[PDB]
Amino acid sequence: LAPPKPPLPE
Amino acid sequence: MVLEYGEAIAKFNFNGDTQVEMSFRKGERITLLRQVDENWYEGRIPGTSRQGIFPITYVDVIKRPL
Repeated sequence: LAPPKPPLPE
Repeated sequence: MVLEYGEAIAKFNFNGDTQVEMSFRKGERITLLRQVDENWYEGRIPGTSRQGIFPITYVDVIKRPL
């Protein structure tokens, strides 16, 4: 259980 | 551009899925090399070659990179 993974950087 | 590295302690377990991401477990101390974007740090495990990016929300920031 963890926060959602953000979209990767560019 | 960074003049002072920061540091953090992991507060969630993170499994990186790609080469650019650095996996870790809760409790690992991480040196913060730079903030990459709004959501990710680049960091490294002290005294090692583990280096890569991870989400800001997965760590407790002790010192921001300057």
